[PDB]
Amino acid sequence: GSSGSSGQLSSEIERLMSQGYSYQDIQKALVIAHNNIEMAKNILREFSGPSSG
Amino acid sequence: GSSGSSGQLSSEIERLMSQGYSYQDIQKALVIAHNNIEMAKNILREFSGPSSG
Repeated sequence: GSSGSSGQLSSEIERLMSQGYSYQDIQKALVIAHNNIEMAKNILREFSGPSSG
Repeated sequence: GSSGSSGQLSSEIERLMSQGYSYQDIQKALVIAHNNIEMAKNILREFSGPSSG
């Protein structure tokens, strides 16, 4: 969903820490997503997120 | 490491079950990896695998 401004991804890594994901895992997700933050966020949200409830 | 042949992907879902990844985990990774089995295998290998050890 349209972030609006763009230029860096550093700001989104911080938003992910707020969710509870650790910096190591956030980077590993980005790595495996070929730097794609949108894609990497989906990974974290499905695996590192509550896969129940 | 190139597989050799192509025609199915289920052939790899079956191998991931052996590693201990659940049927759901395998699918969730494929969905987010845009059906890329290699990329999906990497997700499992850095998140569903031993983070430390």
